[PDB]
Order: sequence, then structure tokens, then C-alpha cells
Amino acid sequence: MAHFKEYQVIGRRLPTESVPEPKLFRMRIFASNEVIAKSRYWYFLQKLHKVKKASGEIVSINQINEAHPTKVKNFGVWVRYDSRSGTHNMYKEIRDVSRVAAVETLYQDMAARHRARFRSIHILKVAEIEKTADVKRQYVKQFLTKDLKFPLPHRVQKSTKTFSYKRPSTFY
Amino acid sequence: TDSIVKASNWRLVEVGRVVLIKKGQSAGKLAAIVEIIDQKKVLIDGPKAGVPRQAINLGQVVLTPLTFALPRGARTATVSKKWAAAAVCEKWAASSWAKKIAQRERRAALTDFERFQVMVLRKQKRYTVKKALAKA
Amino acid sequence: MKYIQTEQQIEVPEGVTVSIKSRIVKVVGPRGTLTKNLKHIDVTFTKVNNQLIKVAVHNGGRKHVAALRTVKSLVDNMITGVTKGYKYKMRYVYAHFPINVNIVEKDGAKFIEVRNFLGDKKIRNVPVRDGVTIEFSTNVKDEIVLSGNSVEDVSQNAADLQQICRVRNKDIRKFLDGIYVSHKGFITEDL
Amino acid sequence: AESHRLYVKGKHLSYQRSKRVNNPNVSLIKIEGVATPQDAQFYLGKRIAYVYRASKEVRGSKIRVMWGKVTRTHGNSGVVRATFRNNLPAKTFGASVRIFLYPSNI
Amino acid sequence: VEPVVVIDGKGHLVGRLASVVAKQLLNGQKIVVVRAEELNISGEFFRNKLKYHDFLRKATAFNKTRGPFHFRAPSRIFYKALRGMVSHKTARGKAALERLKVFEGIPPPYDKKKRVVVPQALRVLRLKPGRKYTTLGKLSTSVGWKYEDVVAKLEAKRKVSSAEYYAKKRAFTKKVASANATAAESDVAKQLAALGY
Amino acid sequence: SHRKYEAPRHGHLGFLPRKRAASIRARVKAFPKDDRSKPVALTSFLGYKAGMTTIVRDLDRPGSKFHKREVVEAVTVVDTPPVVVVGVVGYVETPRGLRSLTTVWAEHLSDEVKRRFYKNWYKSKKKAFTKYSAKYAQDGAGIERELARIKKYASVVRVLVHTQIRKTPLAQKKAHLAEIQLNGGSISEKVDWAREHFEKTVAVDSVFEQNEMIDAIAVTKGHGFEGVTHRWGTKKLPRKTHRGLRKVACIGAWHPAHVMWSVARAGQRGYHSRTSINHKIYRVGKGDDE
RNA sequence: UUUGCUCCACACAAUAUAGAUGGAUACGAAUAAGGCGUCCUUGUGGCGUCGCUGAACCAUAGCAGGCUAGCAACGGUGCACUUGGCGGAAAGGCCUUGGGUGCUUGCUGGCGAAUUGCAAUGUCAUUUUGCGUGGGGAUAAAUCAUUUGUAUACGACUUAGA
RNA sequence: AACUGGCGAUGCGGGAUGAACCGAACGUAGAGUUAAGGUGCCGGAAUACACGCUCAUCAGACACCACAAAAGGUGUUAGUU
RNA sequence: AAUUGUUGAAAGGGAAGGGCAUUUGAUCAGACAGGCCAGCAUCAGUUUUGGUGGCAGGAUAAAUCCAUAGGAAUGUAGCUUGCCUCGGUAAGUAUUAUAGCCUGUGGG
Ligand SMILES: [Mg+2]
Ligand SMILES: [Mg+2]
Ligand SMILES: [Mg+2]
Ligand SMILES: [Mg+2]
Ligand SMILES: [Mg+2]
Ligand SMILES: [Mg+2]
Ligand SMILES: [Mg+2]
Ligand SMILES: [Mg+2]
Ligand SMILES: [Mg+2]
Ligand SMILES: [Mg+2]
Ligand SMILES: [Mg+2]
Ligand SMILES: [Mg+2]
Ligand SMILES: [Mg+2]
Ligand SMILES: [Mg+2]
Ligand SMILES: [Mg+2]
Ligand SMILES: [Mg+2]
Ligand SMILES: [Mg+2]
Ligand SMILES: [Mg+2]
Ligand SMILES: [Mg+2]
Ligand SMILES: [Mg+2]
Ligand SMILES: [Mg+2]
Ligand SMILES: [Mg+2]
Ligand SMILES: [Mg+2]
Ligand SMILES: [Mg+2]
Ligand SMILES: [Mg+2]
Ligand SMILES: [Mg+2]
Ligand SMILES: [Mg+2]
Ligand SMILES: [Mg+2]
Ligand SMILES: [Mg+2]
Ligand SMILES: [Mg+2]
Ligand SMILES: [Mg+2]
Ligand SMILES: [Mg+2]
Ligand SMILES: [Mg+2]
Ligand SMILES: [Mg+2]
Ligand SMILES: [Mg+2]
Ligand SMILES: [Mg+2]
Ligand SMILES: [Mg+2]
Ligand SMILES: [Mg+2]
Ligand SMILES: [Mg+2]
Ligand SMILES: [Mg+2]
Ligand SMILES: [Mg+2]
Ligand SMILES: [Mg+2]
Ligand SMILES: [Mg+2]
Ligand SMILES: [Mg+2]
Ligand SMILES: [Mg+2]
Ligand SMILES: [Mg+2]
Ligand SMILES: [Mg+2]
Ligand SMILES: [Mg+2]
Ligand SMILES: [Mg+2]
Ligand SMILES: [Mg+2]
Ligand SMILES: [Mg+2]
Ligand SMILES: [Mg+2]
Ligand SMILES: [Mg+2]
Ligand SMILES: [Mg+2]
Ligand SMILES: [Mg+2]
Ligand SMILES: [Mg+2]
Ligand SMILES: [Mg+2]
Ligand SMILES: [Mg+2]
Ligand SMILES: [Mg+2]
Ligand SMILES: [Mg+2]
Ligand SMILES: [Mg+2]
Ligand SMILES: [Mg+2]
Ligand SMILES: [Mg+2]
Ligand SMILES: [Mg+2]
Ligand SMILES: [Mg+2]
Ligand SMILES: [Mg+2]
Ligand SMILES: [Mg+2]
Ligand SMILES: [Mg+2]
Ligand SMILES: [Mg+2]
Ligand SMILES: [Mg+2]
Ligand SMILES: [Mg+2]
Ligand SMILES: [Mg+2]
Ligand SMILES: [Mg+2]
Ligand SMILES: [Mg+2]
Ligand SMILES: [Mg+2]
Ligand SMILES: [Mg+2]
Ligand SMILES: [Mg+2]
Ligand SMILES: [Mg+2]
Ligand SMILES: [Mg+2]
Ligand SMILES: [Mg+2]
Ligand SMILES: [Mg+2]
Ligand SMILES: [Mg+2]
Repeated sequence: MAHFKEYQVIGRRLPTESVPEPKLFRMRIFASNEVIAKSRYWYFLQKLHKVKKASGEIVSINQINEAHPTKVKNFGVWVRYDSRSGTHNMYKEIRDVSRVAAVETLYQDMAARHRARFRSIHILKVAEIEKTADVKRQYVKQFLTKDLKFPLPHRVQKSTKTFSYKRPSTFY
Repeated sequence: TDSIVKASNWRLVEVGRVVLIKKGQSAGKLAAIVEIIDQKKVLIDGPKAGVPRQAINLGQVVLTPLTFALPRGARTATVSKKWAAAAVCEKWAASSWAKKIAQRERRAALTDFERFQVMVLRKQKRYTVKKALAKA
Repeated sequence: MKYIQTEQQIEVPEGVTVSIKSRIVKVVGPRGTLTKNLKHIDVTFTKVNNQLIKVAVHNGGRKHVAALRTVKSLVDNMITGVTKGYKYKMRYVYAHFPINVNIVEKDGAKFIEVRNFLGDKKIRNVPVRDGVTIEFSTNVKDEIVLSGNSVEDVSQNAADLQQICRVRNKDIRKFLDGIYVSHKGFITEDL
Repeated sequence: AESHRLYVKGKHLSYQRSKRVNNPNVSLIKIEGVATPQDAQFYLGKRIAYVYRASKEVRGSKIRVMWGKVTRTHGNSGVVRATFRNNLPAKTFGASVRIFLYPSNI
Repeated sequence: VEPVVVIDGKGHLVGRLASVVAKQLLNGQKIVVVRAEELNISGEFFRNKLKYHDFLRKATAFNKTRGPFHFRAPSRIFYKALRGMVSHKTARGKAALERLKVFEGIPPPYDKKKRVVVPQALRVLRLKPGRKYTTLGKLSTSVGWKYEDVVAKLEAKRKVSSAEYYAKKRAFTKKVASANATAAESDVAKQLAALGY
Repeated sequence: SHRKYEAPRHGHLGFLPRKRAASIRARVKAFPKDDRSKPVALTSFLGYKAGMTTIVRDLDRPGSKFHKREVVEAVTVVDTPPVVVVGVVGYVETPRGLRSLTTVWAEHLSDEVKRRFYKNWYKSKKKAFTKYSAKYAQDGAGIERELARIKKYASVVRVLVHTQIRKTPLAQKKAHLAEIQLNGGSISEKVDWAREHFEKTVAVDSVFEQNEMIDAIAVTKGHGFEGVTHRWGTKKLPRKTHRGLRKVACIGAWHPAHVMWSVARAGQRGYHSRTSINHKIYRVGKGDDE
């Protein structure tokens, strides 16, 4: 949807005479700005409680900065998505350095692999994976072997002028 | 008669691999690969160079042939301490790569007169060498 | 899903020296020398010790990694093909007309001249591939034997003969005539 | 000595245009060795000259010049728009043009 | 930037070379392309052979003369790719095309001239490794181009006379490199060292 | 719609345009593949069609109902007095095809060939080749270099020869001149051969022997403007038809809305170049021979 | 038919120009590899080194580059000559010998520059043709008409004619 | 047939092309900024950046729009139990 | 007037003619004696593109950094064991030791 921020959002059915101080419910929402994030908040709240923006009220809307933004983390991600033929539940695993960075690339993968646009996707849970060997998918497990190294063959260097008088070399 | 099988010895993505940034507010600065995120992202940190610890796409950086003993995941202070230890900056500064860089930085900073001064010197150097290229 | 590194081992015997610049392989052992071009295939060879060589694929998909093993195999068969060598035995079969095979030569050629196939008046010829020797086995009836260092040159010179004797316009389950490969193996015995 | 050039070499690319309508009032100039917008903001305001020859002598010369000025940058590749006392003649598309160093500011 | 730009066609992807050659033309830049027969095309040989036959079947029904014209030679194949990217029925288009010459092999003049290469059309830099491609001289030969053997013959000879050229040249730069060494450490030298030279 | 009854087209499309040929002497568009192991001689000869006659012979065809029996067969007779060699021409291979780089000529040129280079012999000063003839005067110098260039280069060697047309009943004087590829060993031998034969003469038997299969290459007799019926062998339209019946009724369908190339129209018939092959030589007569 | 034609030279004139303005600066090949230097056992060799762009390399100071003196070098470069050699893919260009001559900013001197007035491309490229001058060289043909008939609606084709 | 908006009566930018779609409604002009739609070359405008996917011996390529289905695949990709 | 001849000028690769614009050629008005045009400077209106300074919010950013307690493994030192060209490997113990990392709390 853009580059993502993560918000804590809090709202509560409008106070009534006979029921003042209603319950307060929170969601963590991944959106690109605070306006979309409250649109989203209300989107899901109406999928659980009887409320709608018209009869409720946001109480607090707060960015949640990554606690350890240079600590490489193995994330497990849980997602609901509709495909063309129907609607399904997935679990993927993203190895990035901050929840917000990873939710970003999830959305890329869903779009690339399963053609799911943003509207069709429900993040259900994103959480850090504490022990290794709770990592399931192998496209992550690769990157947790000990003393790991790898080269980057066939190096291509972006030419700056239209012509060239050498003849390139993909060496690295 | 032994076997004799080529080589192809690549620079590697690995912890403690020093890496020349090429685009950003760092760009032209060295830095080291702390941990390793995936096939295309890495975690770099170059506290000596002033470049901040970050996750960087490997496309915006170029692997140098320098390496040093660095524990995977090592924080910035640890990085600063191991870097100085291996004496990275001298190791790089003295290399034909980093000298060629400084050499063109200089030719860019030449004043119009200094540029005129280079011409006469080359005139002088050429006179004696074109001579020597005729006596042996 | 792009596997980061996978390699295979190419074991090397005492009587052989393989040499690989770019991906042009040359193996020389007792039986002689074989060379094979691998430029089409994008793998990384790495010596470890005159009895061991490795081939690797970095960041490769299925279709690529799946081509890694078959590079090993190919170089293996070059190695064995030059120590032991290869020997393919085929045995004529016919239901009434004796298939009549010989080795004819027009212009230093060496051919495999099959006559009377299914009683044909036609004279079939298969060319003898350089690197393969054809002996007609003594002590066994209607046998032919192709031997050489190149598996691929023998198995083919083999197969080109069996196919020159395909049976047209008859029920090929009843009319089993032909020449068929009956045993594929090495040249040096015990092994 | 051998060189005397006090200008930067140039090329008359197109008029300013849409897909299907051009505007002869603005030429688009390609300045040799200027490759980004940031590079080409140096040349903004420099005077341009398109020198050309003719058969009729005039003020005692057979050489004539249409004068202009770089006025703004164009796109991302250091192309530059410019206007002239009289629009450039559309045959000049691909001709050489002279971008001078004045009004300087060094 | 230079009066003429000689492009060694070898190793470039047709439409990408055609595309930069086209623009260069229209911007006033004279260009000759050499070694058009060592040009490349993405996709394997058979696809591009078929593709060529599709092109080959179009012609003016009532008179196969007036209809489209199917040139076989790798240069002309290339020219077609190239003319397709120029407003070639305008005067300006004909203007620009005259600034262009395509050649099989490297004939006189341009064999002594240095030829350059176009990184953004270089196949070895462009095509994903593992992709299949096509050589233009092979393609051209399968569709009636006559002269693939004569060109390779003349080229092999030309490469022989050029390997000598290089060899003599590398021998002489060894003197110059040795001369410049004794002049190093001198006063001129460390002064120029200072000024970046 | 669809024909009605299918039937094959009239005429062969690989002979268009059915126009007049550019010259009486049809061109040899091809010469035999060269075998540089044999002696060198000509690969084609020049003659004049004289007439036809009948021949009787025993046929030797084991299996045919006419084995060992007499047949009568028709044969043409070509008048064939020795061609006289007067030049060699060397060709080099180029990526744009075969190019001729030089031609060395004999020093002495018959008025027959010299006539060929003129349109008005009688009035002309006949200075043709006279300055070339000088080139021999000096030692030889320049003729050698050219002859030497030809050996140095040239993938192909051909010989300019011309006919002794005055040894022929014709009224026509102006002789015929033509290149003939030489197919014997070694480039250098071929030019050596031709230089040796300048002004000298060459005979038919040294090209053709008995029972050899040779091809003929001439210009079909001409008939001028020709209707569609005889020219293309089109059906005559019925008798009842208005405005003529040696026509083609339907010139074409409505679309493509043009008459097409593949449709027989009237036009020139004859004076076409033809390369006829596989004509066996039954007799190589010698003139000095009652 | 009014001294015509051609190649070299200069002179004046015209007429051009898809667009000079320091230099188109020559291996080949590979790219999951190579260039260069070096050593050897001359190899699919040992060792070293380089790349990460031509941001190079070469040239570049002097009335658009004037007039002049000297030194140190024996080098460089322009020009016309001459020795030997190479190049046919469109070679029409490349290399080498020897003297003659100009320049040299390698370094050190004498003189000059203004008033083009505070900018006005400020004119220095190369196209073709034309007219006389004189230093070499050369002295035809085709067409109408006539004629053949291997050709032809007419043109055209193919013949013949001191 | 219904409600609105349009074309008809209407040019201008886009959709190559096109009455009705998208954008936007017109006095004569200058400077600027945009819409819809674009920016390899034709063609003004990043052979821009980023993560995936796809190799098709009839690949695919942007609304209206110039068509394709049931059913299959041990091609490859991520998923579910 | 259509249309035609001559002369002069000019253009013409499957029509011609038209719009905006400019080169070139031809042609002509007016104005100078403040007329035509420019250049720079200081301003005014509109606008475009840079450099740089002072501040406000947030978990009074989150981090890094330092201090502290705890912890584990893609286990660093040591130790043990087993081969193994005199140590190097491998598999065991082993949580800071001859690397370090993670987590919480506190400070600026
Ligand atoms: Mg929402
Ligand atoms: Mg809802
Ligand atoms: Mg949903
Ligand atoms: Mg780029
Ligand atoms: Mg190497
Ligand atoms: Mg510089
Ligand atoms: Mg059957
Ligand atoms: Mg049957
Ligand atoms: Mg244009
Ligand atoms: Mg524009
Ligand atoms: Mg104007
Ligand atoms: Mg134009
Ligand atoms: Mg143009
Ligand atoms: Mg131009
Ligand atoms: Mg057509
Ligand atoms: Mg085209
Ligand atoms: Mg043009
Ligand atoms: Mg590539
Ligand atoms: Mg039918
Ligand atoms: Mg019937
Ligand atoms: Mg032919
Ligand atoms: Mg021929
Ligand atoms: Mg019979
Ligand atoms: Mg000649
Ligand atoms: Mg006549
Ligand atoms: Mg007739
Ligand atoms: Mg008749
Ligand atoms: Mg007939
Ligand atoms: Mg009737
Ligand atoms: Mg009929
Ligand atoms: Mg027709
Ligand atoms: Mg022009
Ligand atoms: Mg070369
Ligand atoms: Mg070499
Ligand atoms: Mg090397
Ligand atoms: Mg070497
Ligand atoms: Mg030796
Ligand atoms: Mg060697
Ligand atoms: Mg080596
Ligand atoms: Mg260089
Ligand atoms: Mg001077
Ligand atoms: Mg002086
Ligand atoms: Mg002296
Ligand atoms: Mg001197
Ligand atoms: Mg030639
Ligand atoms: Mg040429
Ligand atoms: Mg020549
Ligand atoms: Mg001199
Ligand atoms: Mg000078
Ligand atoms: Mg001047
Ligand atoms: Mg004269
Ligand atoms: Mg007379
Ligand atoms: Mg509407
Ligand atoms: Mg209405
Ligand atoms: Mg209306
Ligand atoms: Mg409207
Ligand atoms: Mg429009
Ligand atoms: Mg639109
Ligand atoms: Mg459309
Ligand atoms: Mg829209
Ligand atoms: Mg709408
Ligand atoms: Mg086009
Ligand atoms: Mg553009
Ligand atoms: Mg950009
Ligand atoms: Mg298709
Ligand atoms: Mg099909
Ligand atoms: Mg079909
Ligand atoms: Mg296609
Ligand atoms: Mg749709
Ligand atoms: Mg389906
Ligand atoms: Mg599937
Ligand atoms: Mg499911
Ligand atoms: Mg036409
Ligand atoms: Mg006008
Ligand atoms: Mg007055
Ligand atoms: Mg006034
Ligand atoms: Mg003015
Ligand atoms: Mg202002
Ligand atoms: Mg600020
Ligand atoms: Mg603060
Ligand atoms: Mg503690
Ligand atoms: Mg460590």
C-alpha cells in the first residue's frame, strides 16, 4: 500500500447515559499513514463487535517503533487472503530486521506469488521466532547455518556512458 | 601430471567482509557486513567510517577483497574494536583501488593554474622519456 | 526456491589426470584421453586433492541444480571410460532370414554393412564412429561388440545399428527381427 | 594553440512537443557531458548560439548566428530547454549548437 | 563526441543495439556497425527461425515485388530492426539513416579504426545467464544468406594480421612502461604525483 | 467460391517475366564444380546451330523391348570451329559475392574480336586495344604484375575466348566473345595455362568426347507479341462468345481488387534464355575429314 | 561547329553544406572468468599484479599564436624527397631507409600587443562548378539515314556498309 | 421501459484508429502547474529504483475494446490438511 | 474570368492544396535624425531550482553508547575423548574464560 508504519489504535463505542465508560479495544495496524490506519481499525472492529465509526470513537492512535531495529530477526507471519476461487489461510516466514520492514515484503510476495492485492489480505499475527529450529520454511533455514558464506557470481556494473571502450568483465 | 583445475575465487558475502558503499549519504565509505539477512539484503556497520548500522541491499554496495575477524551479529562497539584491530583502514587505503580513487579526487580538485602547472610538467617528463625511448 | 549452495563430488583414480580451464574438461588415463565441453552449463569446479574434485551451483533453481548432478555423471563416465573403457554387446535376432553383418570400408571409412535384413535386397550401412572398435564375437552366435572410451560414442554407434534395422509395415510384436543391445559394460574384466 | 573553444558543444534535439503537437517556441538542447538535471542547472541562463553559413554576404561576412539562452532543465538526463530570438529552423534538429559560459557566476 | 563511432556488433542484442543506434543517428551522430553476423537475439535459434519465417510469408498477393522485402544478410536484418525505430519516411529520417552503415565482418577503413561496445545492449551484461539466444549469422544462413563462409574466412585472416598488430604494440608499450619507470622517482615525477598525475 | 473442377495451372511460374532476353548469347549462369586435381581445360564451348537430321543405331538397354534393336533418333548439329583464346579474367570472393579484379588480354587481337567492340566498324578508326598492345613493348613489366595479381589472389579464373565466325557460312563477321571458367588444377596453373594460350587456338575434342552429357544454353527462337492461348496454353473459349475467344474469361476474382502476377496475359513469346541439359554427344566430327 | 580534352600547379570568381572547431586512440577470446608482467618443464603451467568504468590516454602555453637571441640535448614533430617492404573485403592505406629543410614550450633572454573602446560566431571547415594563364600527356566515337532478318505492333533487337 | 449523465449541437488532451469511454468544455496571447494518459526507439519524458513470478517448436503485454470454456499437466512457484 | 502560347523565376521518389513556426531567396513600409536593437545594474509582479539558520511534537522518537541482573547457542576459551605427518580436525562436556550475542531494568 506504501512504505509501512505500525500503529496502535484504540477506540470504544460512544458512551451512553446508561453505559458510560465502554470497553476499549486495541488493534495493531500496519498502514502507511495514520488516516488509513483508523480506516483499517474500524474495518476490522465492525467484523467483530457491533460498532461503526459513526457510533464509536477513536481514543488513541500511536506509532509503535521497532524495539530492536538493527537486530536481524526471523519472523513467522500468519495471513488470511481471498484468491479468485475462494479464501484461504497461510503461514509464511520472513527474515528481516523489523516487523514493519517484513510486513512490507509479505505484501510484495502475496502480490507476486498469489496475485493478492492489498484489499484481499488480513494479517492475523506477525511475531518474532525465538529459538531457531522453530523456523519451518526452508527458504529461511538456509540463512541460519553456521559460519555461512556465499559469493555473488556474474557481476553486472551499470554503465554510466552510452558507449564503452573496454568490453565488460563480470568478474567479482 | 597433476590435475590442475582453474580456480574462480570470488569475493564472498560473509561476516567481517568489508564493503564499499556506493549510493547514499555514505557512498564511498567502507563498512563491514555484520549479520547476513538473505540472498540480497545484509546488515552493515561502519562506525569508523561514520556509516550507521543498517540493513542494506547488497546492490548498493560493492564487496572489497578485505576481510577481518568479526563475530556474526556483533554490535557497533564490538565492530569498532575489531575493525581497528585488523587495521582495516590502512589495509584498504594502501590498495590500488583506494589509491586510484584518491587520485581522481585530486584531478577533480585541481585549480585552473594547477592544471596549467600539470601541462608544463608533463611537457618536461615527456622530453626526457622520449629520449630514453631511443637509446636502449 | 533458489538454493544457496549445492555441490557434488567427482572422485579421481590413481591412473588419471583431469584438467579443467573455463568449462573445457580433459581426462587422460590408461586407455587414452577424452575431452568434453561444458561451457553450456554454468557450474564451478574446484580441485581439492588429485583424487577429488567438486562441482558447485551457487544460488540455483531446480532446473539448474538438477543440471549439477548430470555434470558429475558426465565427468565420471569420462573418467571410467578412460580407465576401464566401455563395451556394448548387441545380438542379432531374426525369425527366418539370417541377418548378415560385416565391416566394409569405402575411402578409409569403416562401416557396418547389414545385409538380408528380413530378407531385404537392400544393403544397410551404419558408419563406424571414431573412437569405437567393432569386433564380431567369437564363441557366440550373431553377436556384435562395440568398444571404446566414449560411452556416448559407443552407445550411439550401437543405437544407430539397431535403428537401421527398424521393421516397416509389419506387426512389430510378431516380427521381432532386428539387432538389439543385449549387455552394456566395461572393457577391463574382473571389473 | 590548437584549441580555442570558449563554449560547450551542443545539439539541437527537438522542439518541445507532445506526442503529436510541437511548439517551435522552445527548443530542447543536449549539452555535451551534462547528464542530470543537477548538472544542467549550471547552464541555465547561459547564452546559446547556432552558427550557420549562407551564400549572400551581409555585414561583410558569410556567417550568421541565431542567439538564444538556456532557460530551464528538461527531464532527468540533463537535457535543457532554451529559447531563441527566432525559433530554430527544425532542419537544425541534430545540428551543433554553442552554449557559452556567460552570464558567468564563477 | 567523435566524428564516427564504429560499433563491434559482436555480443549485442539486436533490438537494443538498434535502439541506441537509432537515437544516436537522430541526434546527429554518425555510426557504422561492424561484425553484424556476431549479433545476438534473445530466445533460442528455432524460435527466431520461425519468427523469421512468419516475416517471410508476408508479401503483396497480386505482385510479390511491391510487397515487403526480406533481406537475409545479418547487417540488413539489423538495419530492419533499426529502420523500424526511425521516422524513416520523413526527410529527417532519411537524413539520419545516411549517417548509418552496417557491415558483415570488419572491412577496410574500420578494421584499423578502434571499435566500441554498447553496455546497455551487451548480451553478456543483459541476458540472464542460463537464457538461450541466437547468433545472427547462423539465423541469416538458414534463410538464404549466402556468404557466411567467405566472411569467416576473411575474418580469420584479418584476426591473424591483427594479432601481430597487437603483439608489436604490446611489445612497444613494454619499452614505454620501462622508460616511465626510470623517469619515476625524479623531480617532475613526484611533482606530477602531487597534482594527481 | 471454389473452381468447380480442380485442374492444374497453365504455364510454369519459374520462367517469368516472359520478356525478351537481354542478349542473343544466353548467359552461363553456372559452371561445373571445380576439381583442381585434373588437367586444366575449358568447361564450355561456342558454336552455331546449323540443322537437324536423323540417325540409326543399335540400342544397348538390357531389359528394354528394344535392346540390341535398331532405333532412329533425331539429332541437331552445332557448327564448332576452334575458339581462339585472347584473355584471362580473375575473380575474388567478397562478402557481397564474386568480383572481378583484373583482365589480362592478348597482345594481338583479330579483326573478328576487334569488330565486336564496335557498332560502326567501317567508319571507325579501329583504335581498339592499340594502347593496350603497347603494354607488351616494354620488357613485359605490367602484364606480369596483373597476371601475377591474378595468381596472388582470385578464387576463380576464366578465359576470354572468341569464335572464328569467318570459318562459318554466316554473313555476320562480328565475332562472339565470352568467358569460360577453367576447371583444372591450381589457380597458378590456370593463369599459366591461359597466358600460354593467348592468340593460340583451342579445339572441341579437347572439351567434349563421345557419349558425354552436355547442356545447351541459348536464346529460344522468338515470336513477338503473343495471345494468351498459344503463349500460355489456355483453353479456347467457346465459339458463341462476343468480342473474341483466344482469351482468359475471368481475369480474376473481385478481391484482391487487382489482376495478379500469376494470371496468363498476352505478351512476348520467344527470345527467352534457356538452359537445357542432359544432351548426349553422339558425334564429335572433325572438319579436316571427308 | 571557332582551340576543343585530360592529369599536376595558382588566380580570380561564383555555388554549395542534415551541420569541423585539440585527437574515430585497431588483438582475439572468455564472462561459473580474463588482461598485463615475470619464471619455466612452453602447459588447460608456476608466481606476481590489475579491474570496481574513457573521470582514460595522447595532445594542449606563444599576434588564430608575431619578430628575434642563446643554451642543453641528438630527442620530438611538420614538409617535400628518397631505400626497402606489406595490404584486394571496398586493398587506395600501413610500415621501414637515408639525407634536405621548418618548428620545438626541454630550459634562459630581447622586442611586439592598447583605440576591435564593457559582449554582439566576429569570419581560420570543405562542396561542386565556371573563366582565363602554362608545366606534363592524349588524338574517339555513338546516333539519323541505308542495310540484314537469327528480331519486331511502333520503339527496341541483330547484321552490313571507305 | 426507469433515474442520471452524455452524443446529437462540441472543439481541445488521452484511449494508435473511433459521435457517445477517461480527462477537460473553447475570446486573443505570455509564464507557470497539472488531469487522463504516458517516459527502450519511433515520441516530449528514468534502458529509474525495489521484491517476487514467467521461457511458451504459434509466450505475454493495461479499462470500455475489438473474445474463449469445461477439463487436463511429475513445467515451475508459494499454500492447506 | 475559365482557358491558351511565349518569356522569367521555383518546386516535384504513388496526387495537389491547408495550419502554427522558422531558415533561405525575393520584395516592401515606416522610423532615425530620440528611431531599431541589445548588454549590465538596481527594483516591481509571477514563478522555478539550490544552500543554510532557529524551533515544536513522539515511548518528551525508537536505536547505537554506558551501567546492571538474567540467559542461551548457528557454544568463544579451557577441558575430555577418537583417529590423525609432531597439531589440526572431528563429538562431547563447557555459558565468558584467550570471541561475542540475546533479554529485561536504569542513566544521559
Ligand atoms: Mg481500510
Ligand atoms: Mg464491512
Ligand atoms: Mg479479505
Ligand atoms: Mg541505472
Ligand atoms: Mg584467474
Ligand atoms: Mg579531471
Ligand atoms: Mg503399424
Ligand atoms: Mg499388414
Ligand atoms: Mg523532430
Ligand atoms: Mg516538450
Ligand atoms: Mg521566434
Ligand atoms: Mg529535420
Ligand atoms: Mg534529426
Ligand atoms: Mg547532423
Ligand atoms: Mg507493400
Ligand atoms: Mg521499419
Ligand atoms: Mg536527422
Ligand atoms: Mg546478465
Ligand atoms: Mg477446391
Ligand atoms: Mg466436368
Ligand atoms: Mg548461378
Ligand atoms: Mg557467378
Ligand atoms: Mg519397353
Ligand atoms: Mg587493377
Ligand atoms: Mg550501324
Ligand atoms: Mg516475329
Ligand atoms: Mg496466331
Ligand atoms: Mg508447345
Ligand atoms: Mg452472342
Ligand atoms: Mg481460357
Ligand atoms: Mg498477371
Ligand atoms: Mg543538407
Ligand atoms: Mg584490429
Ligand atoms: Mg595475445
Ligand atoms: Mg590471467
Ligand atoms: Mg603471459
Ligand atoms: Mg626453457
Ligand atoms: Mg605460455
Ligand atoms: Mg599461468
Ligand atoms: Mg587507455
Ligand atoms: Mg611558435
Ligand atoms: Mg619568449
Ligand atoms: Mg650545444
Ligand atoms: Mg636538431
Ligand atoms: Mg577488393
Ligand atoms: Mg567502405
Ligand atoms: Mg585497389
Ligand atoms: Mg628536423
Ligand atoms: Mg608550443
Ligand atoms: Mg578570422
Ligand atoms: Mg589549358
Ligand atoms: Mg580509308
Ligand atoms: Mg456519461
Ligand atoms: Mg444533452
Ligand atoms: Mg450538447
Ligand atoms: Mg464534448
Ligand atoms: Mg486526440
Ligand atoms: Mg486518456
Ligand atoms: Mg485500443
Ligand atoms: Mg479515469
Ligand atoms: Mg467516472
Ligand atoms: Mg515506427
Ligand atoms: Mg525521448
Ligand atoms: Mg530518476
Ligand atoms: Mg504465436
Ligand atoms: Mg498448438
Ligand atoms: Mg493458425
Ligand atoms: Mg511473439
Ligand atoms: Mg477488467
Ligand atoms: Mg483451469
Ligand atoms: Mg500448477
Ligand atoms: Mg485450501
Ligand atoms: Mg510512384
Ligand atoms: Mg509562412
Ligand atoms: Mg528627429
Ligand atoms: Mg522608441
Ligand atoms: Mg531590444
Ligand atoms: Mg524578482
Ligand atoms: Mg531546516
Ligand atoms: Mg528530543
Ligand atoms: Mg551480571
Ligand atoms: Mg570471533
